[PDB]
Amino acid sequence: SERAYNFNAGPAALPLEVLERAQAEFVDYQHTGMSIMEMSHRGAVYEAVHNEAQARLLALLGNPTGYKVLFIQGGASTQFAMIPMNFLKEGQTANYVMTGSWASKALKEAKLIGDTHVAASSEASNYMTLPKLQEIQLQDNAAYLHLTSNETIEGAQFKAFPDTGSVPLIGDMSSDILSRPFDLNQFGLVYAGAQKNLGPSGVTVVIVREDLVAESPKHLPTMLRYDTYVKNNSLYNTPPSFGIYMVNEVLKWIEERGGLEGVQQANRKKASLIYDAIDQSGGFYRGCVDVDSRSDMNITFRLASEELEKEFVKASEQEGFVGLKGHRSVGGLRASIYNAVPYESCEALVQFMEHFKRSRG
Amino acid sequence: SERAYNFNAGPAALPLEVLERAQAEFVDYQHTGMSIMEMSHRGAVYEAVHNEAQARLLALLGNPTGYKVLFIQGGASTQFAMIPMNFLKEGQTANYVMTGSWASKALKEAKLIGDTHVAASSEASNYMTLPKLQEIQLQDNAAYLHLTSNETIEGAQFKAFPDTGSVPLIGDMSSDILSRPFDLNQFGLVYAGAQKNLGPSGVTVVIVREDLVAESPKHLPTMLRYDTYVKNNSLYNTPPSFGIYMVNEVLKWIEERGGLEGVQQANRKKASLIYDAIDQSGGFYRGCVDVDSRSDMNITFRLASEELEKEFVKASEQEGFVGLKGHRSVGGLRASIYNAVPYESCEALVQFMEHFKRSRG
Ligand SMILES: *Cc1c(COP(=O)(O)O)cnc(C)c1O
Ligand SMILES: *Cc1c(COP(=O)(O)O)cnc(C)c1O
Repeated sequence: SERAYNFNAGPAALPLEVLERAQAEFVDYQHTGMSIMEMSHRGAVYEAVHNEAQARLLALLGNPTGYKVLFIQGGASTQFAMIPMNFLKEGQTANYVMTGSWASKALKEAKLIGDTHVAASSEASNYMTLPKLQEIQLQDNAAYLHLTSNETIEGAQFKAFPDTGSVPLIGDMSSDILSRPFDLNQFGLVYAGAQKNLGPSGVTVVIVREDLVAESPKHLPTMLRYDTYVKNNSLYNTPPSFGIYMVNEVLKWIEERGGLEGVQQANRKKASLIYDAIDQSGGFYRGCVDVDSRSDMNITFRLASEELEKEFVKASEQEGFVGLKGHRSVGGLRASIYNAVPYESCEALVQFMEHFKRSRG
Repeated sequence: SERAYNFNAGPAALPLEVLERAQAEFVDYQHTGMSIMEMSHRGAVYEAVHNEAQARLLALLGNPTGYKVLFIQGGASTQFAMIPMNFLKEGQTANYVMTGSWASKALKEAKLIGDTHVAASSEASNYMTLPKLQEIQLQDNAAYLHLTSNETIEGAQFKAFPDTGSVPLIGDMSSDILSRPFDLNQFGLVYAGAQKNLGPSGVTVVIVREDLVAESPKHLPTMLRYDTYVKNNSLYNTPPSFGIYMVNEVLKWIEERGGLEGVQQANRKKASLIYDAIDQSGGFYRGCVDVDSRSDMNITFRLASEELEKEFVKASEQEGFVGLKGHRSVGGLRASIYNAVPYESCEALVQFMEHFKRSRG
């Protein structure tokens, strides 16, 4: 107890041990006589954690070469504008894969900057079925192909990504980054707000292939050019010091879990338990996406009626559950089971779901 | 001991009691079963601290009306571009008061957006003498007048601000905000990176007069429009949750210190002690600014030679002092004595300075 069953979608759950280690040295970090947040960002102590965070990330990815890890403020949302601002040139078109609410918000910002094109869309099936890699139509003058790896709101997640050739593949991985191993070489730029699966909100991780950002558009404000972060190791202005420190702590933890392949099989156990609960409910619980498009990060499901779903939420909160209330725009229920969400919280959810069913039947 | 004499210029010193209170509830906040950083930004618990922070700030300012407190990411640097992007229209000119390095960086971004004009400059005296309010020449087509209240690097600070009439006065208060009371009604927009005098880095506080940002330029990306923050209470996308929580803790503390008028007389004691040390040194220590332009936040001084200054830094570090190394571009030494820097750290600095002088004479 005193540790709620947290299924929040973002901000979300952080490992208990990383919170404790952070609490232990919160006031006095490594007997330096000060907190990590009272130290200069150009000092030897912070720069060490700053650079180690970047090194641990790539190592977890299998040590790809030719990529830079940048730490930028503004959330994944600011990246919605920064991406077309840096890569969308005149004569070209920003190609987007439409799979849900976040893909839709990414495209909206792009139009403010230049010409856009919908490469594939799953809107015809209400975003219940992800577009197949074959259905993705790329243009000859495409600046890049942007996709949302995991649709946090609708509960859909790509199992594989397409080969875009010379055209840079860009992916919003806010809700599933570092939850499963993938080939970074397929991407030109990968981004993620840290608050979903890496811990603290206030920092956005951007892994960019060096040759794409060597030279940024001169007309852009200094803070919106990628080369400002590259040439300055994300230290041009004061960085989100504490957040980066916490990101490094979560990375150490992922390694303790057996790296990406370890957290993957663990997250795969948590997901199959909850989906099993849904599939063996004889219709009481209904999945919001086609089985093949199912996400292991965000599980969306519904009940027979709107009132029944209202009863579910209330009952779950009275029993310690937090965040099951499905997103306003979609409705229903959503169990967000990121890396740090324990298998026990899922076990508890499956029992609650079984009891609730029987008390309503 | 185990608490170094921290004179860092930013990130900087935070009150020991605020660090301890924050450490106490770091893992379990108010017996909710989770940390403040694992909770939803739309939930009742975070929204309460989020809004209370805004209420405490205005209250400390004497409760001015018609102003909104916004929490934006990107640091004071992003505001360098966001300001002309939102207020510099065609036909108008962005007027700047040039007083040092930060005023100079603010102006540089502005030119990328539109027409600019130097309203007054202290460059002729090497930024040692602030321009007098009378010397400030405003244009008829001025969009606003921007000034840097405290020049963190050179050590100059305005004692009073000008009456700009219909023209909005905008001020960068990163290094002196909430260190002394002022009439907010004189300004249209005031901004400050929090890491200098309000605590944690990762959040920028913007206090804007409501009538100036009711409607932002439609062409701008969503995250760079002020009305996105106003209409959404800075909750359009995930905010710097933990940082805002820490900002609220520092505000409670400032109140315990007797509000703005209390921290002012305290900061005034710390400054006169150090300046006294400089003025009664018979030339060994030399102030970098004219007495009337002296800052109570950042004290810049020099020694007879470059080698002597190198010896000062080394000796001070071996004795527990952090951050006295003057900024690279200016050289010399800088004692940053923000709100949270104890009178004792200043007492210790004055003794060190006296001993060092005698060991070199
Ligand atoms: C959380 C999320 C975002 C928005 O992140 P913010 O930091 O709130 O801007 C964007 N895209 C996806 C896929 C997300 O999950
Ligand atoms: C610290 C400071 C800045 C820059 O703040 P960042 O958060 O590093 O962008 C700008 N102006 C002044 C006056 C400052 O003191």
